[PDB]
Order: sequence, then C-alpha cells, then structure tokens
Amino acid sequence: TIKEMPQPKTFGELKNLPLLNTDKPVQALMKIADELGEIFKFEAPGLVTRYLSSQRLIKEACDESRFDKNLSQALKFVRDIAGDGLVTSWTHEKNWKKAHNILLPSFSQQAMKGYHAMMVDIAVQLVQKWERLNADEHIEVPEDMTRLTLDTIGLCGFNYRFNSFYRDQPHPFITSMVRALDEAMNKQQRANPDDPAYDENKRQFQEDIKVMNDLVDKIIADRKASGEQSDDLLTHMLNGKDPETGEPLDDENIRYQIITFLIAGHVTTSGLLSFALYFLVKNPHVLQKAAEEAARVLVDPVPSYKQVKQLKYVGMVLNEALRLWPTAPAFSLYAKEDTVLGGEYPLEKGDELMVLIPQLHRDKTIWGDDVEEFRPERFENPSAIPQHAFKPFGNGQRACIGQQFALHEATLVLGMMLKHFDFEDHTNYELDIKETLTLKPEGFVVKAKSKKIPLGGIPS
Ligand code: HEM
Ligand SMILES: CC(C)(C(=O)c1cccnc1)c1cccnc1
Ligand code: NI
Ligand code: NI
Ligand code: NI
Ligand code: NI
Repeated sequence: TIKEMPQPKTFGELKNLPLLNTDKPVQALMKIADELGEIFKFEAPGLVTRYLSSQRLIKEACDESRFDKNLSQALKFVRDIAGDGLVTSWTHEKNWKKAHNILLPSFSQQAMKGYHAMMVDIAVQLVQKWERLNADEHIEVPEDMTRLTLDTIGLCGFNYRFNSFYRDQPHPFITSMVRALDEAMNKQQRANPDDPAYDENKRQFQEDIKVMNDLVDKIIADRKASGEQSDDLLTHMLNGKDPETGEPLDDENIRYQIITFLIAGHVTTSGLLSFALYFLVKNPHVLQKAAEEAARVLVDPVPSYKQVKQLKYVGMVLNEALRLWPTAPAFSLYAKEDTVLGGEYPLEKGDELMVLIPQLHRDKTIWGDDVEEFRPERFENPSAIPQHAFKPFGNGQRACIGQQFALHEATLVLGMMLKHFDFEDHTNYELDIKETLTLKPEGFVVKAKSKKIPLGGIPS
C-alpha cells in the first residue's frame, strides 16, 4: 500500500532549509517528527533525504542487503578533515575495508585488556583533579570529561600524552577541531558556500587543519625515535597489512585515521559521561543505587578489568543516557537498489535516509509512554529489547568500531566517580544541549564532596 510522504514547510527554492536555521537542528528535527510521525521528506538546495523515527522503518533500513551507509552532507564536509578514514569513507571505497581489516584487531577483546591500565592512568588524574579542588570551586563537567576522553584515546591509541589536566585552557588540538567541526555543521545552512562572504571562514579552516596536522606530526615523530614501541592502535596503523590485499595504508591514509580516532575516540564519549552525570544528579535515587554498586564492586585502590565488567547498573545508566540522548544523534543510509520501505514508501536507487536516533529511542510502541523518564531498569535484560530498537552506535559493518572502547572507559570512570564522590546540583542546571554534529550538555557544572577514599598506584 503506497503512501504519500509528509513534508514540513517549504520556503520556495530553499525548500526545508530555513527550518534547520538553529543552534539546535537535531532538536528542531525531533519536534518536526512529533508532528509528522514515522517518516518525513526533507529537501534543500542540493539533495533530498528522509528522516526515519520508528523502529518499524529503521529495522528495514538496517538491512545491509537493501541499504548501505551513506555519507550525509555533514560527513561529506567532515571528509575535508578526516579524508577517507573509517568514518568518512564509503563502504565500497578503496581504503575502508582495507583499514577496517587492519584496525579491528586493535579493538579485539585482548586489545581492550591492554588499554585498561592506561585507561585507569587518566581516570585517576580526573579523580585527583577533583580531590584537590577548593571549597568554593565548581566542576565544569563537559570540559573535564573532554580532558579525560581525549587523553585516554591519545594514550591508549598512540602512546601520546596530551596532558590535558596540566592545562586550564583546552589543548590547541581541541580548539582547532571544534572550530573545524562547527564549520562543517555551519556550512550545511550555507546558501552559496563559495560566496566570498565565507573566505574568512575558509581561511580559519585551513589554519585549524594546519594545527591538527601539526599534532599528528608530533605523534608520528615521537613514535619514530621510540624503541618500546609497542603494540597499540598506531602500531597496527603503521605496520599491519590488509589480509585480502596484502597492502598497508598509505603515508596519507594513515594521517587520516589518526585524525579520525583522535576526534571520534573522545567527542561522543565526553558527551555520554556528561549526560550520565547530568541525569544522575537530576535523579538522585538512581545516583545512590549506582553509587552503591560502585562502592560494592570496586573494593581495590584501582579498578581491575573484571571489576569494570561487573558494574552492571552503571552500564545500564550509560545505556539509558545513550537512549534519551545518543551523543552521535544520527547516521545516514542509501538504497542499494530500488525498493519499498515498510511496504508503504517506494525508494529509488541511491535514495538517502536519515536515522533520527533520539526519536527512535522515544518510540512509544517499544518503550511505553514513560519515554522521557530516566529509568536504567529498561536495560536490566538486553534480550527484552527488539533488534534495531537501540542504535546509539550505528549499524552492521559500518557500526562503531570503538563501541566497546567507549563503554569500558565510560563505565570505569563513572564507577570511580561514584566510589569517590557525592554530587550536588549546585546551580540546578537547566539542560542546554549544544550541537557540534554531536550532542553535549553545555554550561553544566556540579560540585563534588569527596568521600575521602584513597586511591593507589597506577599499573603499567
Ligand atoms: C559514546 C561513544 C560513541 C558513540 C555514541 C559512537 C557512535 C558512532 C556511530 C553512530 C557510528 C556510525 C557512523 C555512521 O554510520 O555514519 C560510529 C562509527 C564509528 N566510530 Fe563511534 N561512537 C562512540 C565512540 C567511539 C570511539 C571511542 C571510537 C574510537 C576509539 C569511535 C570511532 C568510530 C569509527 C572509526 C567509526 C566508523 C568505523 C567504520 O565505519 O568502519 N567511536 N560511532
Ligand atoms: C561518525 C560520528 C557519528 C560523527 O558524527 C563525527 C565524526 C567525526 C567528527 N565529528 C563527528 C562519530 C562521532 C564520534 C565518535 N564516533 C562516530
Ligand atoms: Ni498494502
Ligand atoms: Ni558556587
Ligand atoms: Ni604542519
Ligand atoms: Ni597486534
């Protein structure tokens, strides 16, 4: 049964473009979904896409034989930063599967066990940072989470210490990255991108890329004059070869993956931890139930790998935070061939789809009407959830390669946070979600009273 697909207001030649003229476009989209329903057509000068919001339509979109990963307009712009790295490369593109084969061992199970000791190294620094604050001082939550997450991927991934906790301004890499990513997001609303009104923007962009590449230069150089070295993500990135082709990555594609993992390896994880701590202070009974598990499981000066894997309610807290606000709010898909979606919406070949993940996670036919409420108990049994109902990490072979990395780090750190501190909503923070292609609550500050529980010595 063919259906006519709804479409919001069109402003003439600009079509639906002026609707996304906001600091918060994803949220503007979610409200559009609330009016228009399962699916709606969205076009602008350039191309057309279709935003899905129901589990009914998305589980069909997640069929890898009917649909493949599409680079949305945003990704096509991010591609100017990350090139043909794992994130911004097409599925059937040369360097994707090549690097997918080379780098997947770096996120294997015994790769994770290797990262743990270093993950704790940074986690301790976060705790001690807070242990050493004065009585009056506030904790800027997303700022410090970014320090932790960036330093973790920098150390675990490349054996490079950003030393973010030795700076009270963000690292030069961060500032250039945020500007470059904000530019990619801002260029979407740009009528004539090559209008000289944005020469000013293109000049700052070339500079931010200079700064970011200057750091990749440091990482590769430090590895040169080393002799340990040894076996991390950069090691595979430099020496590994694709089994199917017997080829290593270019001198060029390597630089793209480093930039890819320096950005992707922290940008969304920082948001998750921030959203988790936000919901916890806004829901104190949840906070204490998780604080108990933290105190119960973590019985040593430093958490072990097994102990992190036993923080089950904490993991649920993280998953529920990812439900309400997936810090990677969307991914795109294209029809491999002609097909029908849900037996109602006929798609041509190459037609583009957008998975609106926060609205998917609010599907009342899956979760009930208490969708906006923060109950970690939804995930107390994983199998209870329909397939393709919970998609904070993408789908299929294009799903997040660092999903376990993020979740292990986030659980470990949140576990130590709850073992060592109580938390006060010092400002009664009104949630203000900042969008930079990713979701993150800005202006969020808390206060921590230490439980005076000692730490220990860092492993290896
Ligand atoms: C809460 C944390 C994270 C979230 C919510 C998240 C989300 C996602 C999503 C939605 C995708 C799909 C992209 C698409 O389909 O267009 C993805 C892919 C990817 N992510 Fe993550 N991610 C997280 C953490 C990480 C970490 C820690 C790393 C690296 C250490 C990472 C690196 C990547 C890479 C390289 C891809 C593309 C891989 C491929 O297509 O072969 N992400 N992620
Ligand atoms: C791919 C995705 C979703 C993303 O939107 C992205 C990628 C690079 C820079 N900024 C955002 C992402 C972001 C962070 C971690 N993994 C994936
Ligand atoms: Ni029918
Ligand atoms: Ni104060
Ligand atoms: Ni340079
Ligand atoms: Ni190896």
